Amino acid sequence: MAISAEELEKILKKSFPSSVIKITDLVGDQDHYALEISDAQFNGLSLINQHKLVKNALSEILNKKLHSISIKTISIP
Repeated sequence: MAISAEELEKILKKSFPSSVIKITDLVGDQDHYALEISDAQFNGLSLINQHKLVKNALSEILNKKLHSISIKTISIP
C-alpha cells in the first residue's frame, strides 16, 4: 500500500527481472506513476498484451495492490 516507486520494479522482476523498470512523474501531484519497461520479451506483442502482461505479472503473485497507472512499452534497448 503506497509502497515506494523504487519497489514497483521489484514486482515487475517476477516475470521480467532483466527488464529495465523506471518510474517518472508526469504531474507530480496525484498518484500518477509513469512505468517504463525495456527488454527483448515485449517484441511482437500488441499494446494490449504489453499493458496486460505487466498487470498479469502482479495479478498472479499479488505483490502490489491493484491500481491504475501509465505503462510505457520499450523494445530493443
